[PDB]
Amino acid sequence: MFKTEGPD
Amino acid sequence: MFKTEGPD
Amino acid sequence: GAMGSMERASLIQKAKLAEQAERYEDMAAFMKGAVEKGEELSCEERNLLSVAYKNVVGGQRAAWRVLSSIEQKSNEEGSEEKGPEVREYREKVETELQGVCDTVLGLLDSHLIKEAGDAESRVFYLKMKGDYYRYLAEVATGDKKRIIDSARSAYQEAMDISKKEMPPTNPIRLGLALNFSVFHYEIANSPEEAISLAKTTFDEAMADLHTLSEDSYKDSTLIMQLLRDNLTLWT
Amino acid sequence: GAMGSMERASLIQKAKLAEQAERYEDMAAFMKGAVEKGEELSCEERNLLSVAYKNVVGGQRAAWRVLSSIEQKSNEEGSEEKGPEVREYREKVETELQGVCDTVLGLLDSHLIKEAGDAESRVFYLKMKGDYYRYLAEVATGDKKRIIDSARSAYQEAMDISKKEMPPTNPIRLGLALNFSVFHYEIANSPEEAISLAKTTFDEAMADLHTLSEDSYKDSTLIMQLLRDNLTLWT
Ligand SMILES: Cc1cn(-c2cccc3cc(C(=N)N)sc23)nc1N
Ligand SMILES: Cc1cn(-c2cccc3cc(C(=N)N)sc23)nc1N
Ligand SMILES: [Cl-]
Ligand SMILES: [Cl-]
Ligand SMILES: [Mg+2]
Ligand SMILES: [Mg+2]
Ligand SMILES: [Mg+2]
Ligand SMILES: [Mg+2]
Repeated sequence: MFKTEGPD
Repeated sequence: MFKTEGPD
Repeated sequence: GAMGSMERASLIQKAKLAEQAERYEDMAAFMKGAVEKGEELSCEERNLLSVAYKNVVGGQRAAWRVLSSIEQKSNEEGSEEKGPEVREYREKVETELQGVCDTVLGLLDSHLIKEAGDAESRVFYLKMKGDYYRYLAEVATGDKKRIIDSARSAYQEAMDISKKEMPPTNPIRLGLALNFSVFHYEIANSPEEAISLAKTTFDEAMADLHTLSEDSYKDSTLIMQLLRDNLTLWT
Repeated sequence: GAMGSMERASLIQKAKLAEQAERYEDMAAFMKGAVEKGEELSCEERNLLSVAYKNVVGGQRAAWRVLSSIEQKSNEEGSEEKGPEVREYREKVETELQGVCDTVLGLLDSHLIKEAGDAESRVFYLKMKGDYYRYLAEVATGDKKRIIDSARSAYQEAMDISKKEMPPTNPIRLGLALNFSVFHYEIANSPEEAISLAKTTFDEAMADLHTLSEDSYKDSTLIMQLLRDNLTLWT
């Protein structure tokens, strides 16, 4: 999973 | 919390 | 029972999938459905039941403690009244927790315990009964006394059977003793009983390690370390 | 709406308590109730709404991926047929995930977006619409194309507003660009567009850091590091 905004 | 058996 | 139309074997398979997915509410519902089929549970199935509900009630206990702490602070000398919301929401979580404990105790009483004749199943289920009354006791106030005695009675019957029927290193026996000792310390306000039980349990298991395989040794020593962890906090 | 009888202010207070207790399903239900009061949301309240549903759908996405992986393995050349249970349970989780995304999209469409006139609220809500269509796209197969274009359209409208109305270091603008870039890479199969957007976003924010306070600097550089993390995986 690539980084996205906010939690987790 | 003292240690008890199993998960968590 | 929403799981009445699913095969027992399918419920068990889905419980294992839910565990892998960390979907513990689903896992618990699948295992409840399996129990309600009316057949006894195997060793693996007993452990699936316990793991599922332990995770569910664990989240509820952690949430309840957070809210109870906030509630207390809001009642200290010098706090700004923040209205009924903290108490209301703590009560909501508390009620959901009590409902889960009541569900588990219901399964044990209808009819896991009465059909459990082997020591490994009977001790396992009586330990569970002690544990879920203990979780109820953690949030109770007045009939707290009656809940505490229900926990004590379940744990004591489990202890009596385990001492007669299981070796001191049996992991069920060891986890029962760990939990009963924490009961004594945290719930019954008997820290000396808690320390005595933990020490005697640890010393008798140490003396029985020599009989175990490499696999069994690893399983017993794991719980022994928890007894030791507690004794270090307590003495 | 089960929260119709609770005061708006009480729902917000309980949402904050639920966050502290890590009760994100409760938090989401409280914030949904607050939205359904019909008033616009403040900046803090928008963030409570987003945090709650991000955590809920996050657990569902993680579970779905676990089950979809198990499902695939059970279909490889050489696998033992394990019956319908894995597919059935993946479908169950998938349906619950789709229901949450549909709930969020419903709130955005009734009536958060249409009442959002300020750039900071309108971009925030359009980003959310892009995100929840993206989560739908992750599990879709055939009308996947229509879902993907709905995500793209929401993200693009948010991008157009953000570029006209916000500085390059605005954290909403930066998080929108991060997520749209991941959309391009993972969902739209446009890795070159994803890399271009991430690079251009990072470079323009770098050149605007000099205008920020210590507090704002920390907020912008946090998301910039996520853009950089992705670019390192992608190039
Ligand atoms: C006969 C038998 C027993 N166990 C277990 C013993 C102890 C713990 C434990 C936890 C499990 C899980 N988290 N799924 S299974 C299982 N497993 C078996 N096959
Ligand atoms: C005006 C305003 C904005 N924020 C926020 C900005 C960004 C993230 C964030 C997360 C929150 C939470 N997890 N509760 S709040 C909050 N907070 C405010 N008071
Ligand atoms: Cl409440
Ligand atoms: Cl299912
Ligand atoms: Mg109560
Ligand atoms: Mg003494
Ligand atoms: Mg489906
Ligand atoms: Mg190229």
